[PDB]
Amino acid sequence: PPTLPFHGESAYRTDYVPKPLPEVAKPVEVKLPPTLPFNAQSCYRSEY
Amino acid sequence: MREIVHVQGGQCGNQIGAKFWEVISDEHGIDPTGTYCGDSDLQLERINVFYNEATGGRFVPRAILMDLEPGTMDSVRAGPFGQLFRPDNFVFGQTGAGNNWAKGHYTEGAELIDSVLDVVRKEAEGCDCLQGFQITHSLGGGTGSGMGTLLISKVREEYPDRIMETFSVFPSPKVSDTVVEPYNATLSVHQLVENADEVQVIDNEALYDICFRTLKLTTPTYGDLNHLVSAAMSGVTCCLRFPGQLNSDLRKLAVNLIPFPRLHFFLIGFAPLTSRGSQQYRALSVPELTQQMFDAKNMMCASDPRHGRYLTASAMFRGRMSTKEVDEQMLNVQNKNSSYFVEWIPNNMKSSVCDIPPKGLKMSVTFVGNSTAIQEMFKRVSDQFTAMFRRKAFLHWYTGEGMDEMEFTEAESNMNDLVSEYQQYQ
Ligand SMILES: Nc1nc2c(ncn2[C@@H]2O[C@H](COP(=O)(O)OP(=O)(O)O)[C@@H](O)[C@H]2O)c(=O)[nH]1
Repeated sequence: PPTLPFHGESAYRTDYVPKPLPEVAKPVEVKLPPTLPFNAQSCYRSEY
Repeated sequence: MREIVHVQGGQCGNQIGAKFWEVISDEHGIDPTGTYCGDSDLQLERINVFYNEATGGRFVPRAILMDLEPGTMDSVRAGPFGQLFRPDNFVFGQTGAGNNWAKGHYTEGAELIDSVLDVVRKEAEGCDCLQGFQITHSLGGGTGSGMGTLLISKVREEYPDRIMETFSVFPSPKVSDTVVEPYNATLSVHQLVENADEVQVIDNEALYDICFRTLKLTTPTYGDLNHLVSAAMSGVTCCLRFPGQLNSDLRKLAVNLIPFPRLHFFLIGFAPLTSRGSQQYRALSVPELTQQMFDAKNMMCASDPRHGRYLTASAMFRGRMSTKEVDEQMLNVQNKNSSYFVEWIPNNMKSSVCDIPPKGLKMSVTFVGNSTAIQEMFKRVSDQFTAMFRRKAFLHWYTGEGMDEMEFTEAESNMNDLVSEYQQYQ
């Protein structure tokens, strides 16, 4: 009599295979608005 | 001279005060580093009202940031203009007061608050006088209102003459998250009325109404909302900070707005405000400023003043301007609009003039107003409170740590008689 080969994979090893890791290196670069020049005078200095 | 100690409580208070220290620093010419970057004595001479000095410059804010969850203060630190605060001016806290007034006021807050008044005390008698305390916090939240309003009573009993000026975000009922907003707000207003001097009701919902209708912001984020409030927060402390023809401190505001001992819930509106492409079209004269700050769309509190009167109002102007163009506008709103202004008080408005405008804008207005229309949400949060409290809503997480049921009925009773006190003058 012959001997059939064994085809068998358990479900944990079929669908929990080591997956490729996601590719994450994305910083959120934020600018800074430049500070406006200070246009403001005192009234005492403005007329006196 | 004069000194302000700024304490921020909770996630809302820390994120709304961080933008405040961004807009004050822009006004005083201070980098995220903390060095001056201009040539202006006026921009630097009244700096002790919000900044201390440490050896080689390094103008550190007088900020007492404090929270029971280490999630939002670190976000302030990592952001720009966030290294200005001292590492020991950060009262941390593990676990957390998860949306419970009691977890900030009876347990989990009483242990931390000993260290909080230490940091307050070093930044209180570190100078010569003290005008008062600026306290940004949140009524609609646990760690914000719990140790927030507790601190209000602690620094009142330690300094019972300083101005207790508090910016609070009241929970507006219509479109807002977290379900325990009625229980936090009603319990916190009770502590807020005999312990605070100038409570400024600044709702998130009405700030959204400013963003959608006035500014027409397509996607108003939470930084957009805090930018508006930080602008009003700079406009009220202007005369402690900059010269002017007619000056007005915070103690000016409390005397000339509060007729009777409680009566201290004001409405703010700040207005060089303009649409998206409307900077090329708006004028910036006083009459359009006055016509804008009295518009009900320009309230930070959705407590519509046409559904009420103006008990006493105030407008602290800023920028270069003439005194009569202030005066005739402050008189024309009284003569033309007479129904929404109370009669037993004459001349129901003060005005002040800062000669230093905000950065870029030639002229600006802030409008703090003691109006007898704030009781609309003193009824709104009370109806939300009693609808829950009748058939025994979320209370086992408010009882097992120490409060009894009588504190809830007394908190609603003080809410109710303050509603009746505002309805007295109507
Ligand atoms: N103005 C402002 N309001 C906020 C901010 N974050 C949350 N809120 C509001 O506050 C409510 C939640 O408060 P919460 O953060 O839980 O307070 P806390 O956790 O006790 O400090 C929500 O309804 C929000 O609308 C903020 O950064 N700025």
